[PDB]
Amino acid sequence: VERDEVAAQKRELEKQIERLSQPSGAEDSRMIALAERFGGVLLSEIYDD
Amino acid sequence: SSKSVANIIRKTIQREQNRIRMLNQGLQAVSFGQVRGVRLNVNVRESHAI
Repeated sequence: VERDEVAAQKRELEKQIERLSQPSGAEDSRMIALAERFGGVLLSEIYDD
Repeated sequence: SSKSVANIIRKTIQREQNRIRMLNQGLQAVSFGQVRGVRLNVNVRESHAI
């Protein structure tokens, strides 16, 4: 039980880490295709710096 | 990291193509002998695109 609880916490941590990964950490699940399919740029990336 | 490398290569290629296309506009309609225009053709090699 402790191992499974720790594993759930772990999985949440890696999911959170991944969510910030690429191309610039955002809702990249579909934001990617939604972004390159149209000649636009992510606002968060625009304000990246 | 590999995905990021690929994306940055693609972005740089697009930017350079845009810049070269912009520069190309100034050489339109240059009359030299039978020559009437000059272009810098930029392309992505298939052997590297794949």
